[PDB]
Amino acid sequence: EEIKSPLPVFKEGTLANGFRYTLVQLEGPKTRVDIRLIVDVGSIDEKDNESGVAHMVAHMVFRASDAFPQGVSTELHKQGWGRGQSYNAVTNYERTMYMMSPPKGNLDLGATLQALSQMTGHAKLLQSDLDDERKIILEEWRGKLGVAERMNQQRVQAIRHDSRYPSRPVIGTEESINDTPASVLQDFYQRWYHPSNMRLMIIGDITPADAEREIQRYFAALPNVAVPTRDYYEPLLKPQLKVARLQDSQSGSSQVSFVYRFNDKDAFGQSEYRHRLLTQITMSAVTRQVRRQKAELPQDASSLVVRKSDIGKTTAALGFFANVMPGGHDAAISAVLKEIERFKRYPLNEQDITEITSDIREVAQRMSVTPETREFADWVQQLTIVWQQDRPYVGSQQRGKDALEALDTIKGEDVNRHWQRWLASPDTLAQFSVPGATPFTLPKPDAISKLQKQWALATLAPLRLEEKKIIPELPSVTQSGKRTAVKTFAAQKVEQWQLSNGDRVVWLRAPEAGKKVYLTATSQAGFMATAMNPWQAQLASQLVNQSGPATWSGESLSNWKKEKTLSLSIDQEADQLTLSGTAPTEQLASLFGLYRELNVAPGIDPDVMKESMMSLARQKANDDQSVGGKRASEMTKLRFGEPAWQQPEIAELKKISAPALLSQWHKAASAPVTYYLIADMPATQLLPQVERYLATIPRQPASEVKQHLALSGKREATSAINVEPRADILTWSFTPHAWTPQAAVQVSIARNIASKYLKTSLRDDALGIYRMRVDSELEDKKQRIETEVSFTSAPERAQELWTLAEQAFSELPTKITQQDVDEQKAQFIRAEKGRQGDLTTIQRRLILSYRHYNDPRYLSNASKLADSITLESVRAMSAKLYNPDNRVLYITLPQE
Amino acid sequence: ATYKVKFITPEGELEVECDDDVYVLDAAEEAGIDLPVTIET
Amino acid sequence: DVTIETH
Ligand SMILES: [Zn+2]
Repeated sequence: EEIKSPLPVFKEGTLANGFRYTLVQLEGPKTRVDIRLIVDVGSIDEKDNESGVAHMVAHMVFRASDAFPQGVSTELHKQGWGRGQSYNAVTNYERTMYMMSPPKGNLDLGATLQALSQMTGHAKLLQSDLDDERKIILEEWRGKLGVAERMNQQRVQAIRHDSRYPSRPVIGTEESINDTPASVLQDFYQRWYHPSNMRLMIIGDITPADAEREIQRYFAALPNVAVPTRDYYEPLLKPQLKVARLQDSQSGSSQVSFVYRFNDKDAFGQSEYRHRLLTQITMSAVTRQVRRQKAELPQDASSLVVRKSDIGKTTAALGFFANVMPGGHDAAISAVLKEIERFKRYPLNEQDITEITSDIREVAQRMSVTPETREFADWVQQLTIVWQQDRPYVGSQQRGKDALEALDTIKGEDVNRHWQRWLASPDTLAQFSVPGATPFTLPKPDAISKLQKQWALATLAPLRLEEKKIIPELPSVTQSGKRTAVKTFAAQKVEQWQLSNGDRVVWLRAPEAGKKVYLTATSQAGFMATAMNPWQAQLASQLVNQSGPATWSGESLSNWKKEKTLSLSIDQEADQLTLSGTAPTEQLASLFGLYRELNVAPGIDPDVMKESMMSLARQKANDDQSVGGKRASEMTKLRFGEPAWQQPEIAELKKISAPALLSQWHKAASAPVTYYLIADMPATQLLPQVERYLATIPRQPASEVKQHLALSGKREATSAINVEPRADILTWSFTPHAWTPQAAVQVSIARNIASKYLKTSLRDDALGIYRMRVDSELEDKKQRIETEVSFTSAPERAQELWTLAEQAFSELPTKITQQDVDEQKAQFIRAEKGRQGDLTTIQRRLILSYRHYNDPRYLSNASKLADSITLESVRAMSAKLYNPDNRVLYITLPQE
Repeated sequence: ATYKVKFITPEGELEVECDDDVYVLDAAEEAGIDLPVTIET
Repeated sequence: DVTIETH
């Protein structure tokens, strides 16, 4: 919507059979319409023999119907609708929502209502259609497998314990998807899909009179049948201290939490709007304070946060969560409990409450006098949120007044009282995630309450106060170095400058830079450099990157960059160090100045370091026993023999100090740098800033870091270790080959042709291929064609896949046709011209040029690249993509 | 093939490494980041 | 969650 439309007119209605509808006429944009229907049934309503059936019905109502034996979605496809973009369904615990955006907007309204009434009142739910649809539902079930989903179920089981939700995931079970008969879906549909259990909303360019005549036409005849009464949406709250582990052997989660559960909709005889306003004020106040409380946490805990979430229609959960140093879960839960007790002892900061409520009053004041206007998609979002809750929309103008009124009856003592109610909830829960094989015994409730009593009896210091904001400033730099030499590449608009400290500038005066400067600073200081310690170097690089200069902080660094619209980022790879940044040209001194400070005055923010150590430790604990850690180790032994480096043991990790890490960083920062600078400005503007900030950094010659090169030969392994029901097939092949721009393009062209041929050659659905990837490139640093073919597939015929792809490769060089190359050449030509004037391409080719030629020639003559694409050259290169003498095969199968 | 993903949350910027054949949230969970290219939510 | 958006 380009012209925002004002607050719409709402018309509500109810047919005789109980069907409810909401008509929302916007004055624009012309023809746009959005149509949605909710059936108040979700997975929570399934019986024990109905697992996944709410969601299966949401699929099946698009198949055969009374009016459409070939399927509702079939009919829609024939009239130009696309799945997802034009029609969609979403099922959750409580409700099923059908959404329609007809291609012709409001002209298609009647066809949309005929389709929706067919879906909700006349679905056949045929066994034949279900047996066809099971393919799609099984595929969604497979894609919802993995560690994130498994941990989400761990969390639901704990935080919603004693409710219907843990046993009712929306997707259901593999057995139910495979085995549930259409008859069960029909009974579920006939139980819940009734007009008094359904509601419709139409938003946009409509005539409310016409629309509701269309609604009567398609929905009035549905028989009025009641659905069962339901009062099972909440966990059964009771006074308790429940203790749970959140556990998955592939999860790096290392975390403790303490949670209160309570009825969040009880407003205690007061305005319910005012109650939700007290909740917002309380959460903002607590969020401010609990961040300050980070200074009380011992080394085993970090990042104490408070979160509030809905866990039923009326129940909420208020949780305190903190990351844990693996092995330190006992000390961490005690620290969480101490901080909770401190919140029971002391009132919330009165200045915060004043500031928070004043901020809300300002917004509410502005809302109350501003006519509400929105774009179409925003109206749909705002209206759908309230309609899904089955509540009327209240406009932002009215809500602004409502807030001002409620704010007048809110004092600090109301906030404190609201907060203490949550902390007094008798239904409580302690949760532990402990990664990998870390020794752990689930504490008994008595052990947790023993800590609560300890802190209840202890003397606790007041809540921490807000600390003064650090306002960072770059130092004055008055030492200047000198440029000692200039080499000119006028044809490429490049100058190369030698500086007195040994650095060099490769400056490209590209008009495509506009009013910005682009910096890429490279040196040979990868973390495999011989003077360094690989894991410590990588940790130091990341900590300096996030912390900024010694006298700053992670957060003052982020604020300072934002203010100057400036970026600068450290990336230390195995073989090189790259600092990359952009600034406006008027910020050039601030970009070079920050760059210099990272080199000579690196910082380590203690909060950032503590968090980074937690992250490394929990991943180490997981990787030591996970599937992913096992695969990485076996792939390493197959391709390289031994790892180049490894993360430390956790006990060594815990000993790391800031001076040790800064020592590593200074080893990287001493390597001489080439500054690739893209800036459309005169040298007279650039050179003084170069000489002041970049020529003055101490350097010492560094050696080149040897590349990490996969070993030659044929090796294979098969590991039955997967925890999902899938096979992963990986093959690597390489051929040494000198890098030229022409050869790289030819490799790329043959790759595209090979991918399509290998995919066509493995088209058979009987093979069970879920995903398939063919990668190949002439890697320019290693100067080898590196080819990688990847499979994910059902386990049954995984052993055959690489064999079929191996045969495809041997056929490829005689199956490539003149038309294939002609298509690819024309497609390359079109891409190459879209890369003209592209700054990302220009910067990459400049840097590649210096790597191979030590000059910028690659910025010129790109129009001749396509000429190296011929039928002969592509076929001769397709024959090098796969080299049978250098082949490593790794097959991962499900565990026995 | 190594990549880096970033997530903007009401908690802060969270950065995660992610291979080609891994879903965004599986990588976060493997890394031990509690959530529910730089995306948004 | 948030009843009056501040950010
Ligand atoms: Zn589905």
